[PDB]
Amino acid sequence: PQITLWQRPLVTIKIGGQLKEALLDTGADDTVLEEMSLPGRWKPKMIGGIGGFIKVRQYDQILIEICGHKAIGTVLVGPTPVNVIGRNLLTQIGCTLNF
Amino acid sequence: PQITLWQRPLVTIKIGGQLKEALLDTGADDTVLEEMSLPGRWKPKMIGGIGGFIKVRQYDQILIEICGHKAIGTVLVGPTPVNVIGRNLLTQIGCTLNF
Ligand SMILES: NCCOC(=O)Cc1cccc2ccccc12
Ligand SMILES: NCCOC(=O)Cc1cccc2ccccc12
Ligand SMILES: NCCOC(=O)Cc1cccc2ccccc12
Ligand SMILES: NCCOC(=O)Cc1cccc2ccccc12
Repeated sequence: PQITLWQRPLVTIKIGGQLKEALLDTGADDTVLEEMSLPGRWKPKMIGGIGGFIKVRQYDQILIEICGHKAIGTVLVGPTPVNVIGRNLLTQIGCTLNF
Repeated sequence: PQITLWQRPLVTIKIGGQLKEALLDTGADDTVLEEMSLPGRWKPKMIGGIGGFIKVRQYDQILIEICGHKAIGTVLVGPTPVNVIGRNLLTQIGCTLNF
């Protein structure tokens, strides 16, 4: 797709057998989502840094589907106030900024 | 240009007769930059909301040049820890997300 930015670029994502909504956020390095169960061995990760950090669970090699494009990569899971698709998974689906 | 997202999409911007570096941040609604002098009548604006707010000066109809594309729009100026080009000015230069 080609997505304009008049409004927030919210998309529905397929992940862990469930549907969530997430923001395509080029300003985010990583992908962070609300609590859910995913497969694999996870380890804690401290994220943020500007004003403090929050702890999330890092799950690697997770499969996601965005707008019907599949990708594999790291998903951070925990109390995020905002579900974001970050650059790590944007690259995987071949998403670029164009003007 | 077409910008991939392996790395942070930092660009040099021309604004207020000066050069700054800013991040193209589709996750940001507004454009927020470090202290500088701009023309016009400004009014204070509280931004953020998640954990608190910071106060910035809102300058409207400011001219900016990004990667050699010019645009006019609102620039928020103040103590931001991160210079970001938000969706308000991304739309102006015709920037889209593509995959
Ligand atoms: N556009 C990059 C900034 O966008 C984010 O950083 C998303 C996000 C991810 C994890 C925690 C957060 C907490 C507060 C506010 C945004 C947060
Ligand atoms: N007064 C505490 C507010 O401080 C924070 O909220 C830090 C923080 C922690 C995790 C993720 C973030 C994302 C964006 C911006 C700040 C973030
Ligand atoms: N990707 C959207 C989240 O990106 C931002 O929100 C940029 C930004 C703008 C103003 C103040 C901030 C304070 C802390 C952390 C990021 C901030
Ligand atoms: N403990 C205070 C940390 O709380 C904040 O830092 C709130 C805040 C204010 C302005 C801009 C933001 C942008 C992203 C994330 C939080 C932001």
